[PDB]
Amino acid sequence: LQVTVRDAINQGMDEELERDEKVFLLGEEVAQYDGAYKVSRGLWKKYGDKRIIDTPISEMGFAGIAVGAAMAGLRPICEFMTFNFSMQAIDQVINSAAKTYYMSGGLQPVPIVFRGPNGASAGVAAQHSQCFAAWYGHCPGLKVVSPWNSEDAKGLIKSAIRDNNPVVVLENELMYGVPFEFPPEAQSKDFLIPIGKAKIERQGTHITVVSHSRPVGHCLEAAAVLSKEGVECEVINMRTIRPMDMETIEASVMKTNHLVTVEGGWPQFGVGAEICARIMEGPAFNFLDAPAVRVTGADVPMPYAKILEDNSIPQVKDIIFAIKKTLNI
Amino acid sequence: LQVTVRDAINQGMDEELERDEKVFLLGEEVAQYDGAYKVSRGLWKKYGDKRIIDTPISEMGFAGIAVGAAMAGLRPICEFMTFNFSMQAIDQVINSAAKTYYMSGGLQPVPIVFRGPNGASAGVAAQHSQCFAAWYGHCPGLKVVSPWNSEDAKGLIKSAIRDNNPVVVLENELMYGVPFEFPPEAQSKDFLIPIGKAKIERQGTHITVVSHSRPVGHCLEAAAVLSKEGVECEVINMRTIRPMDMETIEASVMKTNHLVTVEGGWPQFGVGAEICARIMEGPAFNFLDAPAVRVTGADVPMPYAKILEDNSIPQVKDIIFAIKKTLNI
Amino acid sequence: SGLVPRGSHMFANDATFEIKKCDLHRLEEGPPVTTVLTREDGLKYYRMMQTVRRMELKADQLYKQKIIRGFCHLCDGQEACCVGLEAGINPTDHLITAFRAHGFTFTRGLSVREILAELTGRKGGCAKGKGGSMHMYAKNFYGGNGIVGAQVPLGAGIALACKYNGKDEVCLTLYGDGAANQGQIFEAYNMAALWKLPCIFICENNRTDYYKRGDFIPGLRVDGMDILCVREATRFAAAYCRSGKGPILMELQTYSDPIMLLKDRMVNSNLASVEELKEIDVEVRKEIEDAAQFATADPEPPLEELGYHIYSSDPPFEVRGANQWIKFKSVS
Amino acid sequence: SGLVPRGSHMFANDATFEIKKCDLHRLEEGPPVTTVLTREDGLKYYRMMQTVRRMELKADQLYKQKIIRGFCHLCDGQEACCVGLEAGINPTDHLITAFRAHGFTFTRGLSVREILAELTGRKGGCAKGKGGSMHMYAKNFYGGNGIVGAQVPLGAGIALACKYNGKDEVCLTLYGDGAANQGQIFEAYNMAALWKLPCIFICENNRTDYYKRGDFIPGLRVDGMDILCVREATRFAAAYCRSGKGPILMELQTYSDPIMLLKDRMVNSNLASVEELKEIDVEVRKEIEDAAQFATADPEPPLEELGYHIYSSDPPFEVRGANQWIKFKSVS
Ligand SMILES: [Cl-]
Ligand SMILES: [Cl-]
Ligand SMILES: [K+]
Ligand SMILES: [K+]
Ligand SMILES: [K+]
Ligand SMILES: [K+]
Repeated sequence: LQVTVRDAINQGMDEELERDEKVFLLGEEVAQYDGAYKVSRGLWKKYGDKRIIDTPISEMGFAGIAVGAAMAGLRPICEFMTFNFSMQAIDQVINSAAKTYYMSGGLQPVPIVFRGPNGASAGVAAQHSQCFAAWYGHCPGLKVVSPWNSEDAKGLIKSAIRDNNPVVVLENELMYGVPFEFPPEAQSKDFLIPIGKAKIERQGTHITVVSHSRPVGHCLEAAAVLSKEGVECEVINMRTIRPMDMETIEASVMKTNHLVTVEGGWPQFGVGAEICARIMEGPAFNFLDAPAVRVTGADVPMPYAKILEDNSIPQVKDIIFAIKKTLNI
Repeated sequence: LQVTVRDAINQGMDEELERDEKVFLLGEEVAQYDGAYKVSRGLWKKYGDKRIIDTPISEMGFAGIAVGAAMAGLRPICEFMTFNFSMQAIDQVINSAAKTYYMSGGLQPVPIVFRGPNGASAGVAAQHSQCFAAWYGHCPGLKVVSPWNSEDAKGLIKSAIRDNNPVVVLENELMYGVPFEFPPEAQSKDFLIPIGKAKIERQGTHITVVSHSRPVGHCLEAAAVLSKEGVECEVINMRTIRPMDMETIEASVMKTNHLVTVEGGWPQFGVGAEICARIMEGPAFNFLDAPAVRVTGADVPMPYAKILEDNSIPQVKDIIFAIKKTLNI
Repeated sequence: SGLVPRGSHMFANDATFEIKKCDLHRLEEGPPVTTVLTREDGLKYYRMMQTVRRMELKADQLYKQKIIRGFCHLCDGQEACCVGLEAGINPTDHLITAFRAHGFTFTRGLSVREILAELTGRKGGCAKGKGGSMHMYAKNFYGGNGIVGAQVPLGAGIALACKYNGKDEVCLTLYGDGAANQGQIFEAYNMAALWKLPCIFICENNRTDYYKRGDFIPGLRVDGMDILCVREATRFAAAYCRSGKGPILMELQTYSDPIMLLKDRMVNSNLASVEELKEIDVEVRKEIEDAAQFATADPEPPLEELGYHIYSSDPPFEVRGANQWIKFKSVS
Repeated sequence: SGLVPRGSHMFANDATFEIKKCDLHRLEEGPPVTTVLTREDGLKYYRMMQTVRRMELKADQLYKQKIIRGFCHLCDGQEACCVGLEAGINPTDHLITAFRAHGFTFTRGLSVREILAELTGRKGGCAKGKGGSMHMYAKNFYGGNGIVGAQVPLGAGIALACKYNGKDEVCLTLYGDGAANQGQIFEAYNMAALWKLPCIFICENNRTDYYKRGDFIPGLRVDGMDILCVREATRFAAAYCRSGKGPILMELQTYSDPIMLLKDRMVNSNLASVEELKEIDVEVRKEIEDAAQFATADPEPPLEELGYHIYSSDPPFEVRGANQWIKFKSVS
């Protein structure tokens, strides 16, 4: 049966709430039928004011509140309406949540989930389109995941709620209404995706292509165009930004001898910069028949005009182009 | 004659204030004789309340104030006491300052300088030791500089004040009291370092070593140890994190065939990850006789205990080790 | 014959009106409870509000047509504010607000054409389509800011420049009741008070004692449905800041129509006729149609200017696109 | 012989004292202006304050010796606060403050040894030397937070857990007058009030109407130099939150010595003798010397535990050091 990414996250939170009374959800409009991007729809009706909690527009404050409640032993899901807005609360995420178990010598855990859409949307311009994967992924003490499809999002949100540390879940607003066929094993309330493990979405022999979030589907579309020419791409869905699954990536490159990384966020000091650096530092460097290359968003604040916006995010054609450049074809 | 890094920055601000009435300085304790890290000492006495302005402990607020004053045509130097504290104000830096000239279609420039110490200090623990070079460097619309010595700091602070866009100047608290011999050309009120250009601090033939801020001196000390064994390091002082001077780096690697990057900040998605990625993407990749490697801080929140702290930042020995590993010696 | 001015007309030249008294916070004496309207000003305010009203209805049409994308915040119903406010200040004064800015872009001097064309994302928009609904700038108008609350410290910093520059200009810093709990707003109140900044902090309250939230800063609560009430409160507030007394809060209450209120006032006191006002309506409609036609016919900006205007006053340089082979020229 | 209790003594068992009346904000009736002190409690408070006092003087000695590095914020002179506060609450209640936390770590139950040894950065510190002066945790004590103002929303969130958990516990959330302008503090006031959180917001005012800054939240201003005054205000405030009335602000004024005030009270009312109190002093000094000796003799933590405790409840893993060849084991 088909389930939208939005509905998968909602299943995951519903189940995690039902399963543990210490789990609660808080953020702007989470209790309202419409309702941010409608991801929490129905939850308030089922769980009430105690557990589904609308906040004022006070990001630093309600994120700090969420962190203290986790310190006190509760298990908050803190929704940022978009991650752009997390910047107002970022010291709470980094200095109060991430660093605390370490600084306390293992005494004070912080079982908090920060979630909400990250990166590009459609026509919302420069202040509402920023990708925070590299920023968060840089930080010791955080875990950072970036689901692409319905399975990714249900299983990572469930793992995130069960983790006993600060997990940043970077969702995607364009992905919410996208339907995917949902296997019985994903339907189960038992379904978890381990944090720190990539998924090979498509097996291949000629090139390793690694992505996260929505560009993953663009990577799969590029692959289908490419096989018609006898080029087999191995497509890897990172899932986790920190700790990323580099061994899965290296194994693949040792088989295919080529690598393109694909991301939506800005290129410099971005996710592909790390993957590239690790490839060059580890065992897979000697298996490269060509340098690795990066597909990214354009290195601009996001423009509004549609044509400009379309050309500020990686397209299937940009991926194919990069891949042919690397295979020299 | 010898001048401390602290005194060089202070010369630069003094001169830029004298030279333009629209320049002013604001932040916590900037008008007090002692006085953050004493970098602004004497300025208030010379320029008064109008131009040297103490703020309450209100980072988001006084950084927003500084940005609006720049929008209105003034030229603020906004001091963060440390960059750790810039996290409270980071939306002002990114969404109000960086992105504005672009979003406005070239109508609204933002001549603001954010400055203050960044990265590791001595014994101030995890909340007070964070390096923000990769974070800021990631952002379109910002310029980001990271001086090492007295010359770097005077000339970049003067260029920063003269730029008509948001410039983040990431200083170093351990470097403030370090004296360097100050050439007559640096003594001059005319002295500028162009933003976007690296400096070769030491010429060499066997290995390219690239760093920024204080580890640069560690890179120069490693080099001196190394030449006694017939290994000549070319040491490159980045100076600018964004837009970094990659052509200077590539030219060097095409000559030496080897590269180590050295930084204080966390390794993942850090400064060396970008340099590595660019090397692999550009013309210098084919000139590599060995993969490039990264020296960084340890991938932890900064611990307090001295032994732990010492082993959480790159040491001269860690640099030498990395270099020998790359040259296979 | 020349013995009477060609512009001589049939109407009263001015009339005196009663305006609602403002609730006061920490002020002994508020704005007056009567004001004089001139025929000329009334016709001006009436045309301006009516233009904002038709512009915003038009924007909504285009938005429903999917020609405008992303956000499209409208100020219809609130025209007494942007027009009232404009009427109490000088062109050399300064104004910033959040994203509900189409009206202020107009009252601060951008044409309906530039405003709609930015909304539809075309090269003739006031930012060549780079910014869209939320980010429009104009002369001494500083947006058009999409992060709620962020504009208030910006406003206070523009006011610090006013004080710094010595030309007796003031800054009007607007925020909505939705943002009134932003902590950076209280940071700005405190610094504004401490430095005596000429900052009029304005809460646009759409429909909770907001004018008192500055605590030590004095406040007034104003009828934001009455252009004359808004005009006098503004004059009072601006004159307050100009005297060196520091900041002040104004809460504008909105929810009866502000255009109709002015219309009835003008007709009943014979400042203007029903027919004059209908002819203004007719002309306003033409202005909005020409603007909407242009906004929809105008082409998108060209792809080759994608990377333009990252930095001011710099040599040209290249920015990277979605791969390293895509390079965009950036020119200041 | 057994006919009289072995613990029978010569003194009064209790005495009634006058304590300064609190200024009130939005409260009809404040804490009482008299209180009863028992001999047993007085001796307890006296020993506790005296221990904090000697611990902080000792820390300062070690700091001047460069044995403590980085920050070393002291609360000497403020012992009526941490002890007074401890005295008005239960061990199952919760407390958070900023970095001036050595006293609260003690009153919340950590030994002088663990406290000094963390300061000197040794394996016997309460965080094995990972945190130093600013980051110490204890039972229902949440630091020990180095970013000014950041602890106040943390505190409000601990209070939300109190309310959520249903066990009638309250949270005391302390901040210094230096932080009283942090915007996230006003965000927390507003959410605390809206949700009726059992949060006692406490401003430690060292030497500006802070207890009124919660506006809608009621306040009291208290003499923070008088342990009895602090104790009663706290009891009143805690009972206020426990009744479900929501948050409250307490401003503790500090600057006459709080130990001397208690001492004089105890001697003049014959709750204790000069000699008993001197013997406590003697014992306190021994406790502080043993602790200082241990703190300075104790070794640094071992390098191989550098990467321990990044994540809770995880399998072990490896963290990278200054190069890729340096690998640290991380164990929860
Ligand atoms: Cl029309
Ligand atoms: Cl002692
Ligand atoms: K969790
Ligand atoms: K959607
Ligand atoms: K500048
Ligand atoms: K120093």
